[PDB]
Amino acid sequence: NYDGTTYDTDKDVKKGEYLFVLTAWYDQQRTLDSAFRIAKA
Amino acid sequence: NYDGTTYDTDKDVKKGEYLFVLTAWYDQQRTLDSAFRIAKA
Amino acid sequence: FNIQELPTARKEVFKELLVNRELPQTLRDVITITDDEHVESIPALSYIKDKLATNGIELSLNGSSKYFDRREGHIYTEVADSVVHGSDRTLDDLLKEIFINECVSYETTLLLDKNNASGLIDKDNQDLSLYNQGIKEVSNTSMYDGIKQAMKDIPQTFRRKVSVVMNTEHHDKLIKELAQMGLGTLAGDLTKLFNVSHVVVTDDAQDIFVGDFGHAIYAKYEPIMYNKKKQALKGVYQFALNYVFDIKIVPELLRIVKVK
Amino acid sequence: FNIQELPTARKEVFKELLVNRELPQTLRDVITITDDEHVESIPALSYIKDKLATNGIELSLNGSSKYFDRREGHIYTEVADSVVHGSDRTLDDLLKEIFINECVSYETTLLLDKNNASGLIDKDNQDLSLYNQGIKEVSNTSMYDGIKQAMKDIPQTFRRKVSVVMNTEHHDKLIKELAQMGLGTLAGDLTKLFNVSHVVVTDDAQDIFVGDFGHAIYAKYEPIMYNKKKQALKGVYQFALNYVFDIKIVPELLRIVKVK
Repeated sequence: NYDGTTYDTDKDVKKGEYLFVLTAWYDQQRTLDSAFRIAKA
Repeated sequence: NYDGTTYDTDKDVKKGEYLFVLTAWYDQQRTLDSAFRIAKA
Repeated sequence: FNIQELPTARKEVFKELLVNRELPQTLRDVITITDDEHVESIPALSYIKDKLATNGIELSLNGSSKYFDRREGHIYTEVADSVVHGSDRTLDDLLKEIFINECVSYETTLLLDKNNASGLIDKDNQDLSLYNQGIKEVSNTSMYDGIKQAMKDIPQTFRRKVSVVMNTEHHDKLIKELAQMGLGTLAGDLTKLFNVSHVVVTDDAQDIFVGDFGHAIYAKYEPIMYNKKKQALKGVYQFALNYVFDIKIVPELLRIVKVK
Repeated sequence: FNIQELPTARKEVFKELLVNRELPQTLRDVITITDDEHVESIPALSYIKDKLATNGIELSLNGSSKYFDRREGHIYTEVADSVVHGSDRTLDDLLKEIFINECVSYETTLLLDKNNASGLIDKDNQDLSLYNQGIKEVSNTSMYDGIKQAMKDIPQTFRRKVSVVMNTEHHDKLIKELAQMGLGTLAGDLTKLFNVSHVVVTDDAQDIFVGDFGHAIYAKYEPIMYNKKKQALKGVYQFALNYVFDIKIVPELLRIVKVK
């Protein structure tokens, strides 16, 4: 799930750069644990 | 008294905070200091 | 898209700003500069080397690939507070007092300093020390007699245009050595004493130089951007300029001096 | 209500009146001044301290709360008689001869005098003596050698702009010390002898000063009122002006000298 995003711009005068940042929030999860198993030697 | 005010917004991008800041100027003085007293025991 | 170019009509304000001769004590009095984008190599090189070739001397490629390269320059300041910006005139004259002083001083560090190809000067700006460039020395006990020997090993074609640089600690000297041998009145008129043009004296220089600095130390500056920003916590702005520069040397016309 | 404001169009006559450089022998030749109401603090302070911070030195707040304060100034005269006022031109030139002389002289007393933070100078105007400000001393037997030591402990960034002040009793000296060591011809051209700009000589000063007075001794004046009155018993008027002034110091750039 990606719930929302926000994008904005500015300058960093000391180094000259522009930043062009992006921030957002998300979650991921396994509905059940008997669904996803692991192998191993 | 208060001379005059200054108000401006600001955004720090790297952290996400919005900043609202105020600055003005002032002074306060008493006309005569003999008119006032302190009680004590 | 958001970014806006600096208006060209505002640029030429800064072109004459970067290059300026108004200050008293700098090599900018004597060296060649410009602001033209098109020029790619020292313009006069051809007329030089053939005239040198008339003599036994001719050029060793001490500078590789004569075509220039683009080296960066950067400025930064912080105005004290908007009260300075609340007015107009004192602001505008304050900035020009700064840049000229900073730009002029910065090229001067790269050339004359004893930093000698390390330390404070960035390693990106590290070849261009004249000590590091490979000039031959002259030596003599008497400094007066010393530099006659060095003005005169110059090719006689370009001897007519030559200029000497000197430290004040050296300036106090020769007027003493003269007085003992006389010519005190002549002293204080160095240009007459040694036929030269544009004698210079400063303090950042550590050792004496001679040579036609008009043709040797060609350079050029070119601006890029001028930025401006408010900072709200403090009352300050953040002004700054960044540009590009580059410079060249012809050490054969120059000679260093070193007295004992 | 009766009171009438001074017309603004008449004020700027007095703004250029308070500040004037036309006179021969004053520190007004070298120091910074202005007449702008808006400015609240030394304009260049930011560019200074960071450059000083390049060196190990940096500022101690010898002046508290950089924002200016309003100190008062007052003038008073009595014209001899209306016969002077019966005419026009000789009147007008007489006044300007007075004020400039009085205003200029008064700030000069506060700075240089041996009154040293007491006595004739009001206790309200009692910090601003340079002796009272806390500058460090330099000492040497030879005054010629003495001040080389003091020009040279200055930060090399602002060494290019420096100016020396001197008393005539000191002026007669060094030309004697030179003659014994030679350079008599050079003597009489002090600016050449010590690389400096704007050397000054007066008589009110008691001891030798060195430092970049262009950036250190910023000041400002502002007029308030000009009054006029008839006095009928005598034939006299009562002219007077009162204004406001204030001033600042940066002692790190300055150095006092004291020879033995």
